[PDB]
Amino acid sequence: GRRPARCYRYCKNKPYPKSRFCRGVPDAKIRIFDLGRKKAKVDEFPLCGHMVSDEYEQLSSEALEAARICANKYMVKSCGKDGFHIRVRLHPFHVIRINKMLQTGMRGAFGKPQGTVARVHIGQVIMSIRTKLQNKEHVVEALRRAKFKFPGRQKIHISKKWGFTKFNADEFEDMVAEKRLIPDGCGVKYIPNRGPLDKWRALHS
Amino acid sequence: KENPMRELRIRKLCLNICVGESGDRLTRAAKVLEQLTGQTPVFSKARYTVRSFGIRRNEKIAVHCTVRGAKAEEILEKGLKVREYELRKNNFSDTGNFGFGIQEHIDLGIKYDPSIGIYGLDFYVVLGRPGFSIADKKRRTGCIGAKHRISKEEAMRWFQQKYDGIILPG
Amino acid sequence: AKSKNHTTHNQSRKWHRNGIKKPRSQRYESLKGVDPKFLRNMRFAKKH
Amino acid sequence: TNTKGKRRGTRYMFSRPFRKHGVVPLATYMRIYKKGDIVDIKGMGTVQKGMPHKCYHGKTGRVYNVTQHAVGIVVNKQVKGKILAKRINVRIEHIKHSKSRDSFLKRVKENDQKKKEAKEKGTWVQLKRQPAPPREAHFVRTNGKEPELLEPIPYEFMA
Amino acid sequence: FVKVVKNKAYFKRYQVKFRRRREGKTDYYARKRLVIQDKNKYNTPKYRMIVRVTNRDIICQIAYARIEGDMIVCAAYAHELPKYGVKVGLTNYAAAYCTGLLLARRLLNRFGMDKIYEGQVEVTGDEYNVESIDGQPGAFTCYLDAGLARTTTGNKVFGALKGAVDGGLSIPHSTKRFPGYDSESKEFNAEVHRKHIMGQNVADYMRYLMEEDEDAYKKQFSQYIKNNVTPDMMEEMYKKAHAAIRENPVYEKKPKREVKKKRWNRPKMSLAQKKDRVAQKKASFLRAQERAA
RNA sequence: UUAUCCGGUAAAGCGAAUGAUUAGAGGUCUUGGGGCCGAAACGAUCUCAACCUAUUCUCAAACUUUAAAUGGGUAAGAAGC
RNA sequence: GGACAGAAACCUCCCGUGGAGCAGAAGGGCAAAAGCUCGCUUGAUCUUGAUUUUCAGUACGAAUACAGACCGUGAAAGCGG
RNA sequence: GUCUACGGCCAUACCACCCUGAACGCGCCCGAUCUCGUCUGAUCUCGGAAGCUAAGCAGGGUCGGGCCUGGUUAGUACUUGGAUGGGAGACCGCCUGGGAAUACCGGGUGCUGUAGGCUU
Ligand SMILES: [Mg+2]
Ligand SMILES: [Mg+2]
Ligand SMILES: [Mg+2]
Ligand SMILES: [Mg+2]
Ligand SMILES: [Mg+2]
Ligand SMILES: [Mg+2]
Ligand SMILES: [Mg+2]
Ligand SMILES: [Mg+2]
Ligand SMILES: [Mg+2]
Ligand SMILES: [Mg+2]
Repeated sequence: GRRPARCYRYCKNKPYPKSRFCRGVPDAKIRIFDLGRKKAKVDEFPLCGHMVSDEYEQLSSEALEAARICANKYMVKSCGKDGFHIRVRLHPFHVIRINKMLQTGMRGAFGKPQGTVARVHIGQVIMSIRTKLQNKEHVVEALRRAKFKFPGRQKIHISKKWGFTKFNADEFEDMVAEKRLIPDGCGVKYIPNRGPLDKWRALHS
Repeated sequence: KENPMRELRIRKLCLNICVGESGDRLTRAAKVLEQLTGQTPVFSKARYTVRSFGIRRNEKIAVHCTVRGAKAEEILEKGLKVREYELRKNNFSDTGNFGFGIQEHIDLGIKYDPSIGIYGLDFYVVLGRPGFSIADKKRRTGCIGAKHRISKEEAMRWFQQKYDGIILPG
Repeated sequence: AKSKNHTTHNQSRKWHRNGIKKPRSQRYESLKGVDPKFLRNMRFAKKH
Repeated sequence: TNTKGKRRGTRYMFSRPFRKHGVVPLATYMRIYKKGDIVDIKGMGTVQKGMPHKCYHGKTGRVYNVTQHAVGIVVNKQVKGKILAKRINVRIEHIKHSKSRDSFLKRVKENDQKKKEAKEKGTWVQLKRQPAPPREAHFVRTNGKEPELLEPIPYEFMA
Repeated sequence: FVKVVKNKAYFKRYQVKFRRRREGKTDYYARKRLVIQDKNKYNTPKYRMIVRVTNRDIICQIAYARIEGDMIVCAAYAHELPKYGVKVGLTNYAAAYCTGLLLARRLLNRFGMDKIYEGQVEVTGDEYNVESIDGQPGAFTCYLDAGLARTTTGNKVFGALKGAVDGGLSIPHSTKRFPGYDSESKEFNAEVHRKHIMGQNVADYMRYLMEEDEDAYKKQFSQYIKNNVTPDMMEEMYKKAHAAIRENPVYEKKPKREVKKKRWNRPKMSLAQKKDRVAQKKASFLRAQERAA
């Protein structure tokens, strides 16, 4: 008995998250945001693609999970069970209010919480997929399929960064060869020169 | 050679008896260590109420006293002579202090009284170095310093070299 | 029989029609509200 | 409707700034305030005695009375229709001197000095603050190198 | 393990105290009520008779608050007592009285009122207040500043206060913390105060030590022996010191000897030196690692 | 317009306080849970859990280190020097 | 760290920017204090005016600077109707 | 160059550790008779001068954390006013003006007032 997304499709109200003043909020439909073999080093999964919205809209938690399931299904079908990493970069926090009649009318009109919705800005990344270099078409198709699960307009862009990092892919291996970046799992650690030299001598040891 | 101002000296030896209740037993236990130390001790009042021990707030449940000077040295000496000058390294704290406990006060040298009964004590020693008074002086309070502290290894070396004790591992 | 509660729409135009004039400053402002002891000292000085 | 509390809506206005809590500086207590001096109002939450009302925070007034701990000042409060030059009593730590009058005082002293000077010399000098005139004609010397050619960069979606 | 309390965010939110408060020298809560003159006074100076007791001397000054700091008008120390007769024992109650008397008389000399406001020429030890006289200029009045001293009965701070009051300063006070005010019956007898002013308690201790244990007497009082100061003439010596102080309370500055411009501390390292040090350390570490590999 | 005072919205931030919130890493005996050699042993061994350390993804009208545009007072003289 | 002592009874050392407490709901504020413990006391008193707060710039309630006596406390500066 | 007493501005001054302190000063330090206060002269108060820079305190150092101040972020985000501009909308672009904050990369690590000393 959930209302159509066209009702809560606009960012009509100021953010109203689950807090001390808002109680009884049902748990968000989506609770898993990372899939695949998330225990993957940054070296083995260079390629990264992003599903990024193109409008200032609202995405429901159920819509996020439906897109996540569809993308996961295609990835396990094409690239393999243990050959990708899907990360949803949007967490629904804005709870939505529902006013239900049963003849009180508009008196005391303030809806109780109904669900959780994630607010998206212009150009903000919705979903991210990290995999090997040769698996580019599969990721593009996977995100293209998952676009149909979302309202509004979304586009697929292949970022120039190395995986789920803020460093450029082309310079990533050069920097790690120069020992400025330390792999620590799915991410990397940036080593500046502003620390005590004991860290520097340990790294160069 | 070494600077004499780094000598390790005992600053305070605190003796307490936690009988866990107030009344005649509390006074009786207080008289024991009062007779031992030669000075009037002070009662400690409980902070919170727990039904497992049957103790409530503001209830005098323990008697404690602090001894300095040569009398503290004598009390510590007779306390250790019943422990056979042996201690475990766990007894030494990280701040250079240590302590132990005796099951009965009779073995220290006091004479048993049937009306008094037996009671145990906790002997806790806080070591010190000349200059520790700046940590609590009213006028210009200052930090003690990194090199002026007493390490756990330093405290146990002092114990095993001054009283010729032994620290068995465990 | 509901009706709107509070409004401040045309008030600014009503004010500026006659102008929001500042109070007319005048030389030798009165001495009310000053410290009575200081006031007594001043009156004695003017008396003598 | 809203409540009519004295300190309603003053959560951040009366709050002390970041890393300036605790003991108030004694310079404010040590400064002297003559009557007729232009002063500013800025409430401080550390001392609640003689707290100026929120409607006067940030205003600028003139001192007309001085007591042992507080000074009486007259400030222009805007009411619905008119402006009221109403007088309030505020403790000294909520008040501080204003340099707005000081700037005029320095300028008037300077022009009086430069009017007494050069008066017997026969020359005439400018005393009124003329507004910033349009920039006069000047020569720009392209010393050698050609001016850089600027063109818009092609678009790329960084996100 | 354990959460690090003094983490990177701890110093971000850390707010420091005032420099004096961190050093523990001053008490700003008392300073606010001590130095702040009423605004209606319109820049009338308020004078504080600051008394400080150190391990080896006693500082007695008077000062008034200003936006750029306090101004020291008259300063009297205890190390200058040997100029007046007190060669040794500069940190006792008698010395506190002497330096307080010296501060008061020196201030009066600076303001040119030596002959006026004679005060207590001879010691009595009872309560006394300088009452201003008509026609002549009014008496100087200041307020005691004990700082952080725990002001109980019989404090050397109050001894300096008594000395200044006898010197001719109208400092408000009461004979409650003076040595001799017993608390069981709540009354004051001047005889005990007179004994402490003249240091008779020290003389009694000196007699007690030399009568019961001479070796401990040498251990306690040795500079007194070196200065051949016997208990019998203790009060007479202090009376002579009082007369000399009240006779010539002025202070003369020692001549300023010209230095040779020699620095006693290592100068601050410069940016180039510290940037070269790390380059040397890194070069040394790598060149040692390769030859040790 | 020229000077001089006030704000806490827009924006931005969680490697900064408070409240949320995701997932990788490295530690240890600080403890628990699934085991194992053991009379036992922090003697030893895989973990899985909580914990700590640097990180990483996303939020706040009743959060905020910062922090606008717009705007709100005062002054721009002979009631002065 | 220390007998019984255990997860928690009491004693000692170190760290400890307010993560506590200030009667209540919340906000602001507070570290030799506004908080914890003592000691002494009734300025929670008598009196006339001025001003702020919703404001009509009227009241009540509440509040702020002063003034005149009686006082309390503190060594004092001061603080307290 | 520097210290002490009283401070002003309240981290460029704090915090962790290490090194050096001529002299003076500040302390550490020695005792409880008196002043005074404690369970304990531990703190406090008092009387002192045998020893000691060991510590505090002073100065310096850390490719230190922090803090202050710059560049980058960026004419980005945001925004006064305007349009019979686009778009179904969400919103976006433009004209006229103003103009931020992270991360990241640099520089620095107390200035000074009164009085009195040491460096004869
Ligand atoms: Mg709405
Ligand atoms: Mg005080
Ligand atoms: Mg607001
Ligand atoms: Mg916002
Ligand atoms: Mg107090
Ligand atoms: Mg009165
Ligand atoms: Mg001692
Ligand atoms: Mg030293
Ligand atoms: Mg740094
Ligand atoms: Mg100086």
